[PDB]
Amino acid sequence: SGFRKMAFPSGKVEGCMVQVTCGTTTLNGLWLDDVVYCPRHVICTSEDMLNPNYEDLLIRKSNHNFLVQAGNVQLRVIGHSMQNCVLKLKVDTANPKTPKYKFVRIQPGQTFSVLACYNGSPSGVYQCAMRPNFTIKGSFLNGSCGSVGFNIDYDCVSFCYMHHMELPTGVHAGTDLEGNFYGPFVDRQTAQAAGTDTTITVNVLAWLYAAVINGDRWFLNRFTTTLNDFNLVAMKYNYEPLTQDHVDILGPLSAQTGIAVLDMCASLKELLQNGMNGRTILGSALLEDEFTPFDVVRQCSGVT
Amino acid sequence: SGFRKMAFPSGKVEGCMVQVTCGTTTLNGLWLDDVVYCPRHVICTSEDMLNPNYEDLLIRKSNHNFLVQAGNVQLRVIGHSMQNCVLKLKVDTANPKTPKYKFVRIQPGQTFSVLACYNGSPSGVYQCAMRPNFTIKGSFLNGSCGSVGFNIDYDCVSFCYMHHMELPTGVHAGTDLEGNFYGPFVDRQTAQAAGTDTTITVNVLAWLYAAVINGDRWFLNRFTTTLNDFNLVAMKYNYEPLTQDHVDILGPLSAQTGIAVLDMCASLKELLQNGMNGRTILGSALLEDEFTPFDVVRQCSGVT
Ligand SMILES: O=C(c1cncc2ccccc12)N1CCN(c2cccc(Cl)c2)C(=O)C1
Ligand SMILES: O=C(c1cncc2ccccc12)N1CCN(c2cccc(Cl)c2)C(=O)C1
Repeated sequence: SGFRKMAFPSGKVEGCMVQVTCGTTTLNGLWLDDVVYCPRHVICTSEDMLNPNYEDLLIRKSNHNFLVQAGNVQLRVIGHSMQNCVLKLKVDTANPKTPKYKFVRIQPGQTFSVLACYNGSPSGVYQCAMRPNFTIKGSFLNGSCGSVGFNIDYDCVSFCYMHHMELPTGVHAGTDLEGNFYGPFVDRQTAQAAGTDTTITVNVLAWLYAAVINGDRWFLNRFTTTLNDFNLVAMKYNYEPLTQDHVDILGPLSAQTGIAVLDMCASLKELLQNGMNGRTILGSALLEDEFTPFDVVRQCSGVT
Repeated sequence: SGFRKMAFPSGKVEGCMVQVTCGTTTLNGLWLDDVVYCPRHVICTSEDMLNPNYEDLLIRKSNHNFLVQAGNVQLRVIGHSMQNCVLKLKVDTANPKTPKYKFVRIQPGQTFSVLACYNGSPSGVYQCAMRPNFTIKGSFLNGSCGSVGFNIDYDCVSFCYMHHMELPTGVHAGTDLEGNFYGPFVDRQTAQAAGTDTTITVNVLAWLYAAVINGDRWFLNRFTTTLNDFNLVAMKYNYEPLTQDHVDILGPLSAQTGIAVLDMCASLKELLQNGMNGRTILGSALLEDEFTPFDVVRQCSGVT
């Protein structure tokens, strides 16, 4: 028992982190096979970041201007290209520590682990969700650009995020490993609207099921509701509308607890309408939405 | 910016996890150099765990009865001994992945990362604190015994905890790497009182400093307090008394924010007396106490 914001073990990703320097700028790169992936803004100077013409900026750069260092050893850059907002630096050596990997674009509401890195060296690992507004509420300081988000399926690492930017609001924006930004964000030092951030309803319900499995059952009531009645309540509280696909995904959790999804919805409705009254659920005084139904089942079944 | 419950990157520890089997019991072991460390209750059967005589039980066991597997390969056991509540199984092969390490007994209120493991395979990593009542609020299922807690200082791994037991209350108890239990717990399936769990005051203050650095400043007030006046309030709310050693440790955080420790104490006093009023601090609706002053400075400075 117990419920914690658990991240995947980070070893397979630590062995991929390198430091990339271009001109005066240093950030992190991801070395997989003979390619180092990094944010393209590594080629920018502070005077360029207001409105950079990356194509023109990249033209003034040659292979030898990209310094890639893996631990203490320098990697030889034999090719460079820009794919959307990432640079791909071809090196002459395949990373011997390259795990089995995939590049995936995650859906909003899905979770992933972030290995925060500085100067190509890992500093920490934490779990987070891609928000419905395509931002992440990470923990990143200067030099963390190029740090990646990932998921692990047994031996395969699915990389889903590369850190690029911190918005003036303190939230983070970045790309998938093909360089496509999640959300409407651009790699430009300009004011950018993140958008209204709603609560991931299917995840809150999964976490309520986790609470029931863990003995926290005070919030359970004698009521039920309908998908449409529940969604009227969810709209008022900026919660994502619950669909039958969401109810289907909560099936194993509903079966394990013997609590119908709509009965749990009625408990959530009452919690939204009445608050916690100073009580806690799984050590929290607010409704947690960064655990998917898969995460709850994983943490409650022990998949390694 | 951003503040997350960050764990150390787990790679150095993942390379140390092995599976230990004895009779019908399987749990995790920690392989460092030519020694595998594991909870001694691996030698027990379910009929023995009510009141086991470990010395008598261990007598019926020989080297060949301890099955140690590192990934897919079997390790040859050439020696076995009991040190307090851990067994040390000498194997004929030094772990080639042994990092620079130390065994340390942590103080209550200190934090550490846990690499939860099953069948010698890592499943997740999370950060936690040793509670003042010497329990940990972890996330562990059947088969997680032998999973370890650690800290990383650049390249050196300081192992501080080995998981042994889940109390009937859902909290966890275990030992340091010399087999000495944290707290009064015994490795016996008997009812054991955890004791009153107080709040780590120095950690809550560190987290309030983290909040101020991150822009969350609503809780700051026009008041100050004294150590004795504050401690009267801390006693009422089951908070650890704040000492001048604690004030000294908050020095760098006080200097970075320009907020005197006693002024932050007065903010904490008002938060204890008045509650949050439905507001949040660093995305939380309760006062967080599992971040030490060192953790706050580390997460706000980027030590790799
Ligand atoms: O290194 C960071 C950085 C990253 N993450 C969190 C931080 C918190 C405090 C200070 C700096 C950071 N930068 C530089 C690049 N940079 C940027 C600016 C404009 C566009 C692009 Cl693509 C990128 C940043 O936003 C900020
Ligand atoms: O494997 C676990 C275990 C571990 N952690 C969390 C769990 C959550 C659900 C079910 C089982 C566990 N056990 C077996 C040993 N065991 C024990 C019983 C008495 C004494 C000793 Cl030292 C140990 C346990 O407490 C429980």
